[PDB]
Amino acid sequence: PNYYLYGTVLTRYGLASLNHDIRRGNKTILQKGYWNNGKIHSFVGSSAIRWALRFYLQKQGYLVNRVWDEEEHINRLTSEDFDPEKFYDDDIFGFALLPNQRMGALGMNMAVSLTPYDGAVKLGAKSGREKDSTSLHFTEYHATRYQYYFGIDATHLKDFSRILPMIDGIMNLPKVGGSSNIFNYPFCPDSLVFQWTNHFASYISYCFEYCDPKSKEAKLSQEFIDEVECGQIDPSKLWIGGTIVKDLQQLDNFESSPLNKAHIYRNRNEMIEALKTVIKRDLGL
Amino acid sequence: PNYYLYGTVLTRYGLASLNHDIRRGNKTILQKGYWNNGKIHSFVGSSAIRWALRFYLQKQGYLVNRVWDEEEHINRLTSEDFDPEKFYDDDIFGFALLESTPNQRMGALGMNMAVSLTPYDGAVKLGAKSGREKDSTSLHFTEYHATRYQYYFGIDATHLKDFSRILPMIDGIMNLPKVGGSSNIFNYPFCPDSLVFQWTNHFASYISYCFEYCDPKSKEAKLSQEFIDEVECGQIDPSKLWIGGTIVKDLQQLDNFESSPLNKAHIYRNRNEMIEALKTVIKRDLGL
Amino acid sequence: PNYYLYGTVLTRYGLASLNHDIRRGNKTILQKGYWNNGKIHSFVGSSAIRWALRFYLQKQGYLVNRVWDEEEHINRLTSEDFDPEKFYDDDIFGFALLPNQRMGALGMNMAVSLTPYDGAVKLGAKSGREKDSTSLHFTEYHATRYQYYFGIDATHLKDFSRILPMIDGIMNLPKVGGSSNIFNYPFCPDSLVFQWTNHFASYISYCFEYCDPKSKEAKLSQEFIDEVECGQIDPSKLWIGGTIVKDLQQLDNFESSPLNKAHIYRNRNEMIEALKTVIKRDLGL
Amino acid sequence: NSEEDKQYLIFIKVFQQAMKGNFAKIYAKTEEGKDPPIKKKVERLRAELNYCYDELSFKEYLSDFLVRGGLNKYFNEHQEEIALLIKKSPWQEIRIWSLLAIASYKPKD
Amino acid sequence: NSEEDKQYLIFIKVFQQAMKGNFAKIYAKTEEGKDPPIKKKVERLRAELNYCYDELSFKEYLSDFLVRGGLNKYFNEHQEEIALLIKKSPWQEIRIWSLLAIASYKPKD
Amino acid sequence: NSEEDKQYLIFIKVFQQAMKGNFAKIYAKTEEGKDPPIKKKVERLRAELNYCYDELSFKEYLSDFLVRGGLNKYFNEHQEEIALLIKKSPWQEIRIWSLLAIASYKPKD
Repeated sequence: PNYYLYGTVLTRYGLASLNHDIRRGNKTILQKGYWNNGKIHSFVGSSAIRWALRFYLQKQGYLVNRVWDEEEHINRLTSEDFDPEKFYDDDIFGFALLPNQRMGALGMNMAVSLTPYDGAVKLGAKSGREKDSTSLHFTEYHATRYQYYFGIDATHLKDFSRILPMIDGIMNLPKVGGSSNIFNYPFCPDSLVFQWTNHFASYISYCFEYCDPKSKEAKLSQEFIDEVECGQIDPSKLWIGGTIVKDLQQLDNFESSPLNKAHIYRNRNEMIEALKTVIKRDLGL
Repeated sequence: PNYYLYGTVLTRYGLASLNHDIRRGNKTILQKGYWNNGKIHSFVGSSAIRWALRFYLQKQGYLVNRVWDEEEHINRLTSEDFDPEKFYDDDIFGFALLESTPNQRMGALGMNMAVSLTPYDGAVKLGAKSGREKDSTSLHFTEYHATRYQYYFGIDATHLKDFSRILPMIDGIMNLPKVGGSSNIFNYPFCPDSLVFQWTNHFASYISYCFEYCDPKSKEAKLSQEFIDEVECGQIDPSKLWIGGTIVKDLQQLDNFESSPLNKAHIYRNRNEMIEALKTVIKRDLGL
Repeated sequence: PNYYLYGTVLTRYGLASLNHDIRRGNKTILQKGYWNNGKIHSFVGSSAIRWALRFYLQKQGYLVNRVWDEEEHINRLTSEDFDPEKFYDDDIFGFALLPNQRMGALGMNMAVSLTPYDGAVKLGAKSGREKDSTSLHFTEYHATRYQYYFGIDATHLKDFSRILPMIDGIMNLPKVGGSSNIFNYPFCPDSLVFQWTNHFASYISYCFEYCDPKSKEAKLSQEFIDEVECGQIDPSKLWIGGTIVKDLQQLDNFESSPLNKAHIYRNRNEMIEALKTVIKRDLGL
Repeated sequence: NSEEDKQYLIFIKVFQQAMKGNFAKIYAKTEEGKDPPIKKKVERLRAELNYCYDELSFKEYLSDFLVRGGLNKYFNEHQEEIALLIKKSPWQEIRIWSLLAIASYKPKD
Repeated sequence: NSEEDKQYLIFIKVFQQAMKGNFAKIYAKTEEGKDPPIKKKVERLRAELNYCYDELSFKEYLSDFLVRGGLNKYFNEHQEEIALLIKKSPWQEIRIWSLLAIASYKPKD
Repeated sequence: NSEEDKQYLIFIKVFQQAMKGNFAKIYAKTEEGKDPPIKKKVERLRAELNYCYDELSFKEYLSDFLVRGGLNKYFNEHQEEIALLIKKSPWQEIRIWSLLAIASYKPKD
């Protein structure tokens, strides 16, 4: 049976300067665009998160075709002929020669800042004296939480057991490409909404929303909650974990709401263990 | 294994005009922006703290490629080719030789900008060149801020060329020199007074900014309720948590502290004892 | 070895109007702002204290570059080119021309009133008749004891022996502020907490606090005593003296406390002599 | 509409009336052929408003200012909600509203 | 045409009158043979305007500037409109309007 | 020429005069050396104009630059028209006009 794991995760609050766009003169332009309310929202490309997952696989065994040198800052291919049956990288992220080309078992969307970006510019100078063209520069940051939506087709995997390392890596994401030296932003999630269903219909994409401009309270939603109440998104297939649990359990009439009978764990590790148990049972691992 | 040392350090209360912005007019403004609840906090750049760490490494002997003159206010490179194997600063902070061994390195230290624990409301200090004669460079204003500062850092210990170089880095974080700013009139010691360190072997931290204020115009600092909930719920293994500083007294004064999982963490009121225990654990884990 | 002298200085109780804000209108606004526990405290700028120290150096016959005229009330430079080797003021306080710069060995923070500023405006009429702009006027004054924190990098001095005149000037500080004709406020210390150590870490900044928000009594903050007792702040490097000595000695279990091992002298002159002996021994003077 | 601005506006009006009463009292204070200043009175009011340092200052100040404003009809019909607006809201916002009222006071006289 | 555009234009007029008043005050302040400022006071006004973090501070400075300008008729006729416009609207937009008024105040003097 | 064309040309002249003022300020500040750079100033202006990402930031920068320019006689003669054009028009079109003015600029001989 076809099984898909859709999920929207919310990162912790902090200053993030990770997806510089093109650099415009003296400034490193944080990538941003219009979103939701017609306000400018900073973005983190999904390719950055895929690279982070690739690095997570490489750092802990998990034979991968692409090897990040981490010293020469180059990629080396163990086998020029991609073999999804052997390598986790080719199996999960796919490839393209330009053959087989795969299709990719993991689909991801660009991470979206939960808050509009006002100006958030940081000055930078190089010590003193003998000042040159590189002495003065500016860097754009952003003090919000980032939110991205992903979906992994478990059945499309060459090896079904490879879905567990993706869950572990998503919950233990390494440095997502960015100015880690100056703006160290952990991309591990503090709020999760996972759906382990068996049809290609997900209504949890970008569920988290708070607006409230400059703040970090990060309420879940009203449209997603209404979707849960109306009858679809059955709570048996819904997995909610993280700091959003504290806000969810403090809502009025929560005990009578259908959202109560969903798999809700305050501890992320416990919910991940339960979800992995369910996945292993369903996939015959 | 891949061992990472994450940590959030809280400074001491005091008038601070550490990191400034573009010259503007006669008034030197702080680096400030919206941080929480839509209020404007004052920031200290992480490049300032990195420069302070480099200066500490230079002062206490050691081999650093960049040598601060401290007399001509100039930077000299002992070797034009960066060698992370030999020099401490190249190994720790990395390098990037773009003008045209690898020419680039990611460094083992990752810092974030220091955020004032208290919102910045007013606090502009009048400054005069004095005398009876007046001129253009006579009446100036300098912004200050009476607050504690709090920053978050993370170390990829395995990424170090020499694994033993983490210990001088911890010592420098403890005995940090002056962070770039007007120390002549606003002397702000950046030595930590409360520590929340985590020596774990996975990338997740959850200890980014664990300190939050009470009575927003006060020097009192407490541990954020979100961090305490994270510790109690099961996440953040207490055996990997090192808490030290003046926050220890407030933590121990909490009700049901003994029954709380936070009691199982390594809690030392004296920062030196906590640092010694953490360094013992680090040396045991890294095979030093 | 890099040696640093850190110290927090508490002044005597009296009516003080030393540093004023922008002067226009009827009131001469005292330089005040927020401080601990969220109450308005009157401030004295560190630039005024540095000027007082330089004036002390001038009055004692030490060779300095900047000279206060005392008749024209202007600043005269003996040498247009700063020379830290020869001039005490250039060596100690540094200079900037705009080597033409020097960071200076003295770093001092702003002076903070121990007691919050409540009221106490003064009436400033000038005799009778001819009610011109020199007529009815208001002056703000504060009845409190000011406290400031300073730090000296002894090794940064061009001449190591110049630290002793700095200590003497801190002891016998000349007139600080402006309203000396009607508010004569001596800035000489009455309680001192000095630390002569070889570490960049200082835990003695603003160690004094009040027992009653409207009283002249002063007491070392419980945070400082806890810091000494826990193990931080080596007592052998701690120098405490002044009228706080009596209050420290009246404390219970003082003999068993680690604070007893610190150099505690009721007479400030004895403390200064002992500390200068230690400094001369350590710096090879 | 959205009665917060209604409270803001009648606060402005009551401030203008109170300041007018105070200028009348000053007119009573002066004597003989010296011209009673008018612009200098506004400057003095602005300087005194800027003299305050939060909470107690400027709150007792502006309450005393309104009290010395004299018989204020709109204040009489708007004692309670004006007092509530005074007790609530940040003091700097009240100062901003008072300064705007000063800047828009003149066409009464 | 349009109410918002008319309010914006006459607020520009209000700000220009305020700068006229402030510049006249500066002219009165200076004496002797020293050249009274013309352009550098405009640069000072620009520096003070850009020195503005968040809203409270900018609105405080704007109200202080308007009061220091003294007598002005455009704010006299329109109390409610400009009071609401200043109280409402993002402070950055009002700063943009103030700068636009600064760049076009000079035809008067 | 239509009225829109006239306002567009007046805006181009206003921006050119503002650039004249800014470049004169740079010349005065950087008299040292063989000659202050001119191409570098144009590249800086282009980079700063392209940095703007939304209407608010671009209009803030435009007002700041226009005021830094100086007298700007073409803005003296056309308060209402140019002010309404800046307030109303989409910021992308104003950026296009500003860059056209940059390209069609003649440095003073």
